[PDB]
Amino acid sequence: DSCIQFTRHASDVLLNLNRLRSRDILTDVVIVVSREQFRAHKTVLMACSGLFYSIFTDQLKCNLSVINLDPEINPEGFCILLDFMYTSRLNLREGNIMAVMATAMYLQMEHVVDTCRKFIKASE
Amino acid sequence: DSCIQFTRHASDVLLNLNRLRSRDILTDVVIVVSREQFRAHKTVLMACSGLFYSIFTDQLKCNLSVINLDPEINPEGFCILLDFMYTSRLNLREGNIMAVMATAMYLQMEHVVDTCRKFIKASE
Amino acid sequence: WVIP
Amino acid sequence: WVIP
Ligand SMILES: O=C1Cc2cc(Nc3ncnc(Cl)c3Cl)ccc2N1
Ligand SMILES: O=C1Cc2cc(Nc3ncnc(Cl)c3Cl)ccc2N1
Ligand SMILES: [Cl-]
Ligand SMILES: [Cl-]
Repeated sequence: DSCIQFTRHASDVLLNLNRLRSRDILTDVVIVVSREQFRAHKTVLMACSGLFYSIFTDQLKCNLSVINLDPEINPEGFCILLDFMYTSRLNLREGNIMAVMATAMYLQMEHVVDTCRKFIKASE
Repeated sequence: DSCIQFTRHASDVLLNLNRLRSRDILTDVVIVVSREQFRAHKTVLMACSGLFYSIFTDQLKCNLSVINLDPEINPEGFCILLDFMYTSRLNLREGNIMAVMATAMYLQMEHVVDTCRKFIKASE
Repeated sequence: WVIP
Repeated sequence: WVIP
């Protein structure tokens, strides 16, 4: 086509989706990770995670308002990944890298899994 | 903070939101523009438009499944702007620029209004 | 704005 | 990935 493109548009959209999440606006699901609860937008979770994409395209699970993750999932690792989904920024630290990588593998977030593998390999 | 950032994350999220729109997955509103109907995600519309942001933060309008736009709004101009919201690409042409600019002013999409003004000024 |  |  002969379209023009606004370079900052995708980043501006994601910033506004994170503002809606922070104010709990039009969030339609709560993700339960052991004792912890995280409110989010189903569409953003699907857009970021192969696991959520599979869950919310399922004809019965698409209608659930609560999703319980596997008990082995660490709430902090989930929180870090949820923040990444809505911002593009990953808070990866020596103290959380193992939990973040395991959560990213479970959530099927291949680019996160890739950077965790590389950061671990460099420390070996 | 000490975060790392994935450069293509925002663009990848927007691409997946457009894929969900094309397959009509988790769309929660229909925008009526005279005889034409457009299905979309309320969160994406709010993230792109000052008008939709105001509409869907309203305590009664947030729950509507159908929104009717002003009869002066051109369906093609709306279609072009909806495509822009989900892709960052604007199909701006001599034959549609006036309808696109008027629709962008109504929808409160200031960056689109700005490029339309500049493209019109250059042709004068 | 750019030519993509 | 980059340092933002
Ligand atoms: O590593 C990742 C990140 C990811 C996201 C999604 N999401 C979607 N993919 C295709 N079309 C659609 Cl419509 C969506 Cl929402 C699926 C798989 C994976 N894997
Ligand atoms: O030209 C534009 C594009 C636009 C988008 C929005 N959206 C939001 N703004 C602030 N926080 C939130 Cl939560 C959203 Cl969704 C509001 C005004 C405008 N004007
Ligand atoms: Cl990822
Ligand atoms: Cl805009």
